[PDB]
Amino acid sequence: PYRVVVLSFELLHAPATVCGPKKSTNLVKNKCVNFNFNGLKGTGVLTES
Amino acid sequence: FNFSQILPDPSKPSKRSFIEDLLFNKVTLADAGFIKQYGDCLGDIAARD
Ligand SMILES: *[C@@H]1O[C@H](CO)[C@@H](O[C@@H]2O[C@H](CO)[C@@H](O)[C@H](O)[C@H]2NC(C)=O)[C@H](O)[C@H]1NC(C)=O
Repeated sequence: PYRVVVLSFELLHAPATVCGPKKSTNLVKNKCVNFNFNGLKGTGVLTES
Repeated sequence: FNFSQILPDPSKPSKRSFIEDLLFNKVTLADAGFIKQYGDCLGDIAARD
């Protein structure tokens, strides 16, 4: 006998349920960098506010 | 003929006379703005103007 599991996720994305943002990275300051803090696209320099 | 008001004043930073000082403080809406060594608004703790 073998132990088998079925992973069945449906489609069409209207009940957006599980997802994953993941890949949380480090931070830099006083540098010309691209930032993606929450999915926002942009570039520039980061400092303390 | 009195001339205190319009003659330049040695007893003042910059030799700006009384009346022109009065005008300069009456306008007070240019707020310089001619990049009086600008490029210092990197960290905008305030509302960035
Ligand atoms: C020209 O007019 C000015 C107007 O202010 C005179 O300045 C006054 O001078 C007296 C002299 O003691 C002071 O007590 C006043 O306080 C001054 N006025 C102000 C507003 O501070 C000035 O003296 C006049 N010129 C001459 C030669 O008298």
